[PDB]
Amino acid sequence: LRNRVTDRYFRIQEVLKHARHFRGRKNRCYRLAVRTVIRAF
Amino acid sequence: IGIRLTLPPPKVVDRWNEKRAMFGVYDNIGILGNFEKHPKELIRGPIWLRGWKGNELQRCIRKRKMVGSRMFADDLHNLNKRIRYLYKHFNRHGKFR
Amino acid sequence: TARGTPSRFLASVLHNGLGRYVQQLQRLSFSVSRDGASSRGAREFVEREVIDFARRNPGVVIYVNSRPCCVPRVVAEYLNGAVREESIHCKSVEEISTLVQKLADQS
Amino acid sequence: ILVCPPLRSRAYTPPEDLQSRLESYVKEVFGSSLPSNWQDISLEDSRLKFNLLAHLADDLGHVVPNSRLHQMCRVRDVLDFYNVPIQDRSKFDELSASNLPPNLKITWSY
Amino acid sequence: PVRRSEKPNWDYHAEIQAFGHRLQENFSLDLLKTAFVNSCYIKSEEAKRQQLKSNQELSEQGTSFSQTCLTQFLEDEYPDMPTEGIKNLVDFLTGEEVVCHVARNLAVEQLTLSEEFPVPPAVLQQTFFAVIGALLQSSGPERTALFIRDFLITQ
Amino acid sequence: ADNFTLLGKPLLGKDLVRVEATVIEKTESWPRIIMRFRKRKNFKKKRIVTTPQTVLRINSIEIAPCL
Repeated sequence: LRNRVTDRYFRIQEVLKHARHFRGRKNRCYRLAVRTVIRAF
Repeated sequence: IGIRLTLPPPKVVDRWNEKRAMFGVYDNIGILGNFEKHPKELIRGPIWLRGWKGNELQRCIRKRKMVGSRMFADDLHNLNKRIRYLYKHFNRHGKFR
Repeated sequence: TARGTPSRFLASVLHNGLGRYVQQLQRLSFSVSRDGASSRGAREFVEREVIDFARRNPGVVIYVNSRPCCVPRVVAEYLNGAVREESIHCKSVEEISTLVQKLADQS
Repeated sequence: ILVCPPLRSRAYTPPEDLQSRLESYVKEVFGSSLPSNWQDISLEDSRLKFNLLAHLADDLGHVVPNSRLHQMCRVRDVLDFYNVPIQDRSKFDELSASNLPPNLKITWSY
Repeated sequence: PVRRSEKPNWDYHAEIQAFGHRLQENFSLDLLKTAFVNSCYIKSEEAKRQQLKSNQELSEQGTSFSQTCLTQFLEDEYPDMPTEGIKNLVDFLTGEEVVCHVARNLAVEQLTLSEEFPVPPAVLQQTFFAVIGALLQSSGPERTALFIRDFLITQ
Repeated sequence: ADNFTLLGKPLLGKDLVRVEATVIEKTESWPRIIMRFRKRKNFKKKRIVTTPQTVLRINSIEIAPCL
């Protein structure tokens, strides 16, 4: 299993720090959050 | 959480081993030794890959042709199946014709 | 996004420019490495441009620390207690000069 | 057992009477009968070139490198090379010896 | 919170020179050092040596010039305010909050030699007025009056 | 000012009024998001800008008798 991804936490943290002040599961679940940060921008 | 909570053990590397200090030596043996010797036969490895590159299908055909006789039964069956599949894919599938 | 970020009003530090202008940059700390290919441009900046900058800004103290590091950095400390750390990793001398003059012009 | 003499520095100031020591040295190697333009005597003879450059290196403590041995075609080029000054100093010392303003401080953590 | 002296990148003489140069005043170096060193620092270092000149003259000179100078500016700009109000406006400008705010944003606190961090407000006020007295001794009444005008009328 | 004002047509005289300002800051704005998105077409673009900015302090406004 060579060449695995190791900074996926930091990518998710970028999207979630833009999603932090939301309401519901969209401030912490990456899928629902990334579908809303796009609309915010 | 797929990330380490502690630092990994330090990977110390010695740049001056036997192998690292003497990598590449004798690689000009043909052009510096009256062409008695070839780098292709300096290469050490499997007997069916010494001075020969090939793609995957050609590698499988060469392996079956060269060491297929002294090969294990299920390994030979797997190699025959792989050759059949690679023939079908390379000759029948793809974007460019 | 404005709604997810802090905000403030337009202001000066101590009514700056009324009686006199005081440069709000106080200190510049340059962490540079001797053998870093990342620190090559910072090394050229220390060789050529930091002396002229220090002469042009006598109110700013410039410390240069040559120590083994992978990412060369600059810390700008401002009179109201402000700290701004920037990476000068793999930047050329003109980009580093632009960044340092930007830090001098900032409050 | 053989003792190592200590490592020499590369700092070289050209001596003031470099012309006269070169006159002397070219008189012992190339002979007494000078061409009037002693600048343009060739160094195509490798034995005479070795004698001159070895005498100059042994006396002055500075040797021409192998990257410049082919460039030293004439004693004028040799004089130019020995007139060029080179300096050996750590560059922390160079930056300190440069006239630092009193608000610029350099630390050397090496 | 740890003072900028114990924070790593620091040199006191360079900070003093840059303080004078960024304030654009031709300070005397020894006068500024005596204006920054306090008596509590002397007592603490005496105890530490068990295990020189204070601010007081410079502080009183700077305080007295600050009172007289600010009173003169206020009663020249506003001749119709009486003595109680002029005095109280001078007390507001030389008060604890204004002087400590000005000293903190002019980095007097970083250069102040004291015993406790953060610097107590009375200590900071005394050090600021000692800086004023050092400027009065170094440059002259008109220049330090311009300094007072700037850094207190702006408040 | 109080009790009177002057109106230019469209600009007042330089002998009549001066404004004096002081460049006191040269900074940059907070990062601005420029984001494009069109649905069902895989259209998604993101850009960050920092516009330069200059803070001026208006020191004095002076008028002269020229009317």
